[PDB]
Amino acid sequence: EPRTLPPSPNWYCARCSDAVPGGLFGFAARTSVFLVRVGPGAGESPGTPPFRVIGELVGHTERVSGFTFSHHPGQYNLCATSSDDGTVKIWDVETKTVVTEHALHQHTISTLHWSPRVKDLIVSGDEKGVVFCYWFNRNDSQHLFIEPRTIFCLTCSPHHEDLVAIGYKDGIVVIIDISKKGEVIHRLRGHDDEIHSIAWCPLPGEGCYLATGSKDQTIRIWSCSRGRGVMILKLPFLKRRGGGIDPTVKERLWLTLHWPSNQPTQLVSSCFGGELLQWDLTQSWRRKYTLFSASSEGQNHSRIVFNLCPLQTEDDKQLLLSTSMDRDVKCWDIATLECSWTLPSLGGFAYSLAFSSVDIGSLAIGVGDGMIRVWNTLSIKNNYDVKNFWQGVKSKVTALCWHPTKEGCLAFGTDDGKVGLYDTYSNKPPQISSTYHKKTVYTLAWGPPVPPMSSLALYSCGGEGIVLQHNPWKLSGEAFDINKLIRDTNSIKYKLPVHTEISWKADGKIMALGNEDGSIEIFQIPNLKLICTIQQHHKLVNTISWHHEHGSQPELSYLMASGSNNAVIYVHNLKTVIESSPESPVTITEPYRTLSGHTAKITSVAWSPHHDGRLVSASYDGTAQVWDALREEPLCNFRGHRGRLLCVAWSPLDPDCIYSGADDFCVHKWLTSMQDHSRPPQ
RNA sequence: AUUUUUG
Repeated sequence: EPRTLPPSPNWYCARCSDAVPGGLFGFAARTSVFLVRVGPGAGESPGTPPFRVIGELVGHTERVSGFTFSHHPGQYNLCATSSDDGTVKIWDVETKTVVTEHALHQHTISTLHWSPRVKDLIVSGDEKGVVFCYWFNRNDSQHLFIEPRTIFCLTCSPHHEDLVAIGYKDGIVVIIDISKKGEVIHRLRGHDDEIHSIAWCPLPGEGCYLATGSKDQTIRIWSCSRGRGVMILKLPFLKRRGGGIDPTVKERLWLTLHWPSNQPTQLVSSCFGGELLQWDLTQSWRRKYTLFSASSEGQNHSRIVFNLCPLQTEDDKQLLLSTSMDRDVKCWDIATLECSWTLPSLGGFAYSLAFSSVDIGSLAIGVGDGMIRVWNTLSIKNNYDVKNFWQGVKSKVTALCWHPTKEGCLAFGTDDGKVGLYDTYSNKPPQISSTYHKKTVYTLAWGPPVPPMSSLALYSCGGEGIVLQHNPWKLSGEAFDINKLIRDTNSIKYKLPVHTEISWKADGKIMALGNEDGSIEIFQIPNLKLICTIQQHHKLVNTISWHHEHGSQPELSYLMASGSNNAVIYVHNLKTVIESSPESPVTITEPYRTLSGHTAKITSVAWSPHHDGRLVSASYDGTAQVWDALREEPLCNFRGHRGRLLCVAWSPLDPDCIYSGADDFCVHKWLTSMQDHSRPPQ
């Protein structure tokens, strides 16, 4: 079964996620909405949690700011989105297609809401105060304008088809009648800062009640009759739990609300640092609340929570899903207030994937949001067991490499040229090399030390073209540019080539360097004596990989796959040149194998540890291709990404499973057997 | 208030 590590739920949106009974959850993320099946219908083992990422609403060209399902029986498949691209779209989630849309707003849309009473009414609000009422299924629209203020949220009454509550940036809360040109029926005064959330009481009559949540740290309950406040709940200041959190990153309160139709005398809200509270409205003056996951530790959110969406499953479980700045989507069991499960998300390109050969299945992911992920992919009760590492990172993690033998030892490299060393078994900050790369760290590799270094050294390749040799025990010490050793050993006069890739042979006897001009150079230990130059690519080399040493034939370990900014992949066999061990280098100009098919640059190639000469490649053409390299046969093509692939890694235990990562902020785990397409698009 | 003209 495939898996998806999706883009992070968007931040600072009053309503950018929702859920329908059954059930289905949708959350805005970047330019799309992701769909997640929850409950019995997810078809999961009694061990693992019952959810699956099943869909994507694709079409917006800019940030999705709002999302809302229809909650009319028989039309749960319909939903609406707003976007910074200026449009409001109506979607059918069954087909994942646009039913109809409008571009009536001329200013940045703030939010929108599907009317609970009128089947085809979608009400949206923008930054200038303009409200549009949209009856999509009769082609109708009405503009309303109340106050010249920035709308933060709005919520149609669940009881009265004409009444809509609007909350503004300055704290104004109004209840308007859209049949009366938007006339203000109630002007609710009391809040001193942004309204983040408006929830109507699910029960009519006291009239009706409604609750507003504000950045001013108050939740206010109002009487819809007497147009005045009848209850003020102030958030409790609580001791920070769980997350050892980066203090510097700025973050103020987001106070969102959930008023359960299940239990009208309870009210759920967010709190400082992403805690969730269940308020007891009967004990108003005592300000009684119960903390979510107050018993368990490390289960609560670590940063502010933006959206809360109730979901009753068909086996009558009362769930509540929470989105958060901490990039976890959490599912809460209302009956127990415990976190049933957590779905991690990515806030940047997935630049890098590396499987530990020490802890099988431990998959490190280098992400553009400055956090290293470690996914225990073989966790039994959890398909998304992921730990985050943020200390000493900050920038985009563009390169990763596990140590060959030492548990928890993970090298990483960043977009600002930094090279660091993590002990993921600890929570101590990483050691950072004192020597920086001028540009992005594109590759990291462990290998035998070479002079003047004084059992394995760390090699790093940066975008400026230098390969550094670091002493993992002396990271604060100096790192050596191996170009000096190359130069001396090979007596070179002219300027050395710009190195763009480094890859050590599995035995650690041979080092291959890819260069910017397309050439690949083959050096042998201990002095990096050049024994061979390969001239095949004529653009920058992005990736090089040596076949493993446990195939049916030992000779296979001399197979070397390579990808560059051209779409064609080559395989070279260095048995002859390496065994002959020449005193002057050989120039190779003919490929041992030639793999054609992709239509864009190659970012990563990897050999299956389960087969002989089986290669997977990742390309900017948006696909990962699995080849029988020996036969030059294109076996299967994965097209699940919507962006350009940046990395790929074979599962260590499952010959059918591969992981890939792209600039769509997604990591996919997919099955070669579920892939019917044989080759890239042509 | 993160969401990359960027291997």
